[PDB]
Amino acid sequence: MEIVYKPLDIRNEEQFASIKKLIDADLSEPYSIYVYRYFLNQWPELTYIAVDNKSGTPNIPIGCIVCKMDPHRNVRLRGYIGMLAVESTYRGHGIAKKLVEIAIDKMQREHCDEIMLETEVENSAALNLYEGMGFIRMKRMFRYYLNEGDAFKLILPLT
Amino acid sequence: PMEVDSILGSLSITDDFDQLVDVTSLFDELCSKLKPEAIVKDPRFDLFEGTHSLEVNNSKLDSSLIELTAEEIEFDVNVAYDPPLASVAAIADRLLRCVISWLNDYQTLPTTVLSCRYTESLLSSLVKGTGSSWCTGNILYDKVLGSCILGVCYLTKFVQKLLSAGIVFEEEDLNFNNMGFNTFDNLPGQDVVINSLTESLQILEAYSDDSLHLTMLKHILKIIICLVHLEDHLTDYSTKTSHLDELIENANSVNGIFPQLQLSPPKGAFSTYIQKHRSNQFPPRKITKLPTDYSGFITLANDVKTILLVDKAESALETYQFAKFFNKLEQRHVIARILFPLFFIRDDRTVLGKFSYTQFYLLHVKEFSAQTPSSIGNELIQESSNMLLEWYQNCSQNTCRYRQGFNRQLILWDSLQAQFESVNSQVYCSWTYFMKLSSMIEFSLKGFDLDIYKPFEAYSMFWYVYYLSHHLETFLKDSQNDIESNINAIHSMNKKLKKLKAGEKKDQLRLKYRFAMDNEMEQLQATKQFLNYLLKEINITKSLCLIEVFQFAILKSFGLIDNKNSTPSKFSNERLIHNLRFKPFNSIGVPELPEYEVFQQTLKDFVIEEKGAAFDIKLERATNFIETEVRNVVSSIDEIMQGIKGGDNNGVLVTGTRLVQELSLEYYCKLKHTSKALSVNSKVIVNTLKKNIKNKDSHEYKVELVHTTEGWNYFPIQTLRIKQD
Amino acid sequence: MDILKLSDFIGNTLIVSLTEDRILVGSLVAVDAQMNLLLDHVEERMGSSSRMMGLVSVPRRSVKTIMIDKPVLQELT
Ligand SMILES: CC(C)(COP(=O)(O)OP(=O)(O)OC[C@H]1O[C@@H](n2cnc3c(N)ncnc32)[C@H](O)[C@@H]1OP(=O)(O)O)[C@@H](O)C(=O)NCCC(=O)NCCS
Ligand SMILES: [Cl-]
Ligand SMILES: [Cl-]
Ligand SMILES: [Cl-]
Ligand SMILES: [Cl-]
Ligand SMILES: [Cl-]
Ligand SMILES: [Cl-]
Ligand SMILES: [Cl-]
Ligand SMILES: [Cl-]
Repeated sequence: MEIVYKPLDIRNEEQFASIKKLIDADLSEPYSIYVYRYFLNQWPELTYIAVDNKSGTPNIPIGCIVCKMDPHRNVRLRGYIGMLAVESTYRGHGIAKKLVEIAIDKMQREHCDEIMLETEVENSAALNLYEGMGFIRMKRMFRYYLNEGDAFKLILPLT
Repeated sequence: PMEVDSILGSLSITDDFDQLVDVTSLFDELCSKLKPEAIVKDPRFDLFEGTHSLEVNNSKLDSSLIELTAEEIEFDVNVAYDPPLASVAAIADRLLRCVISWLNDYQTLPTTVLSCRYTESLLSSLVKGTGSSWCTGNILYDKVLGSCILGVCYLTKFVQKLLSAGIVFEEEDLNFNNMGFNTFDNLPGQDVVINSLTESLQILEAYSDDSLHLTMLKHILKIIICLVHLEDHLTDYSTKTSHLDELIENANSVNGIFPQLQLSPPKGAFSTYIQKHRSNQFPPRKITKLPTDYSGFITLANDVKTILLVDKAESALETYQFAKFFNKLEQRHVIARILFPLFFIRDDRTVLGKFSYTQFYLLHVKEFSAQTPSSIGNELIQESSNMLLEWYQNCSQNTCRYRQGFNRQLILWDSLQAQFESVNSQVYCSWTYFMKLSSMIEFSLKGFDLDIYKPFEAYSMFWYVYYLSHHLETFLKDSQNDIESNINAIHSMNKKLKKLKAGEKKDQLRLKYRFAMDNEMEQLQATKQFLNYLLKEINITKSLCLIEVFQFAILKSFGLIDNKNSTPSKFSNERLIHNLRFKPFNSIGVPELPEYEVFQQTLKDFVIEEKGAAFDIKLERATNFIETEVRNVVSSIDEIMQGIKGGDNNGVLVTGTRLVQELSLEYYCKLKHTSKALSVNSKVIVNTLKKNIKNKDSHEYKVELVHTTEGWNYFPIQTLRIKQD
Repeated sequence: MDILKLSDFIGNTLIVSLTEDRILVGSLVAVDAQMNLLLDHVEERMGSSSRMMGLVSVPRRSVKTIMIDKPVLQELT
């Protein structure tokens, strides 16, 4: 295993489709193409993929993260993590942690004041990853994910 | 398709268009020139709007690809399936359990009530105008079942009116995706609906043969009649409990009937058909498993019955405590939660039909301060009255929104208090302060119930609430001292009278004294005994927070926890994380949010940095305080519970819990359990860690905020647990 | 004289037939480089039946054909 992390190439249609395939598998209710278009075409520099260079398919992405950033209120830039997926065979190797680190590092260099995400209250794996990075729970949303349960809103202050 | 109208309709699909030109080839050529990153769109348009779009030829996002069985595809409402009685009852039973799944289990309207083909059929004829929509020639399907569908359809329309009031948040507390159904005034009135159900009852009673299925269908019909009567509590503000009691009895009767018989509705009677063919802007959604019994109707009836009790209130404190406890122990049914503010704040702009908004507000100030304030239509009083009503409505929100509602309140109470202060209106300024500081405390402790705070943040939050509780206790202490001075002033008049002899000056002193006793003394005594209860309540809160703080300091003294994130991270710092947590209280002037350095220094005073024998002596003082203070807390809770059981006329405590007596007792019982568990847990921690130091190969522990099953989880137990792998 | 552009088509009702015998009529909200379409106020027509589906995205493979009424087409020019 020789995992390589790289930014999204918007000109690569095949890279675009592999990301959508990878993210849609884990979602109970998938995203349309224009959900993906909204993130990747407007913020191409905030999407990252992870590839296994020593695998049989080196160019295929086995993990990915999708982000955006927009002014919040009027005076602060809020980074947002909308999508995070790691292939089932590659779980438990620190790939997701590295993808979150490289994305947050990019948004910090783009002068984001804070990072925001939502996740399930029952997603222990996601809570451990984020809270161990400094995220804290700022809100609980009632049945945000319907029958999957409530959500936590996590914020990591950078400034 | 093999059907006739489908074949002929294909010819007329493009008839509405005079002329059509194929543009496929042009679109591709133009798209080829475009760059991969490019998107052609309206400049005004925001691509975020496209994130809620459907996608054709995607099973999970395309409603047209829903797979249906032949029974689902070809189900006909006009066919009377066999056996009719067994099938009509099964249909009616499933519809009622669909209602429970809708309202009690928060399932969508399309997959519950709208999944029934008869409801879809009945609603469609009402939209056009105006007798059941379908005719089978059988009396059970056409009259009995037709009445059932009308009853449920009348119910959903009433639910729609409740949601229109904006009391709760749609698609969170209650889903109303009615797939574009507007019945205007075509749906009949309440009298017609009950008569239709009553006529069907008389039909059922006429039947000579007695079957288990018939008995259930008789009860099913009576249940629907009760649900149709739910609107009486708003149209007439009725407090009568007859139809609610009948709903409970009928639900219990059916629950015992369930195991004895078997119900199988006609295949295709309930399906995802309406999602596939009716106008639908949403993705397909599977039908969720329905409740097995009718216990959900029992919960609905009891929750609504609790709502109606507030009409019996005779004081501001009785309404206040009703709002504090009626939805506190567990979340009430959404219908009851919507019903309460609509029942509490009525159509004639009155509260409970007794007082106006400003009269209701001045009642709270009078009971808290024991003062009649000598303009009318004052803007500050008007604003404060609206703020108080919003406070009551927030109590009816779900367990998450309840905490969120205080965010808005804390900054508005603060601004209100500063505006009273600038005009030197100190009585209203004082009552505003009590509400704000109480809300700050309630907002903070509620975060533990929602598991918002991580274990390392437990010291910051618990010590902050301790700090807030200390200022609230100081303020309430001064308030009671001022009340005592006024009481003693009246008492001293009586002393002065005894020393006097008959004269004109004694006449005047007796006149002043009798006025005070007749108009002031009784309220002063009640406020004194009320403030006595508040002081005991707030000292319990203060003691519990302090106990938690000591528990945290003991864990940190053993090296098991820190007041910051243990995991090192490059991106943020601990001061930024601390300020984010306390950001809601940053703009409140009094009491000022302590600076970050005060939080750190206070912890250092609590933490035992000593080692060896010195450590053991300091640790023993901390554990002895936890055990000692828990017992004092238990004694204080016991005195409060005795006061609740005895009533407000015993002369020592005034709790105003007459309407929520059982619930307030149940709450303090849960609080007493948490208190005992805090003491028991402290002993376990100390016994465990002393043994652990001795062992070089000690276990690696983590601290978790554990909820006590029968306790009150504003104060979770800081529990050790072995970290595994 | 003036070449037609995709910008001119934005905001104009289109008639889009899918691979199956269903027709989508909706206002063109956006189009991307791979001819993925986003349509608003979409009416789905299948044989006799008609229904509304709101905001729908139509991928390239799923598009059988795209047609516009001639009157509107001559205005855009
Ligand atoms: C969460 C997810 C991305 C992790 O995949 P991964 O590549 O194996 O993640 P990592 O190996 O980098 O995990 C690093 C840290 O995250 C936590 N973590 C990962 N798996 C965990 C698990 N079963 N249980 C608890 N914590 C876990 C741990 O803190 C872990 O550190 P540790 O070694 O001390 O236990 C994966 O489950 C996934 O694909 N989720 C998709 C849906 C989702 O959760 N989205 C997040 C909302 S934006
Ligand atoms: Cl690839
Ligand atoms: Cl069925
Ligand atoms: Cl009060
Ligand atoms: Cl009182
Ligand atoms: Cl005033
Ligand atoms: Cl007296
Ligand atoms: Cl008493
Ligand atoms: Cl022990």
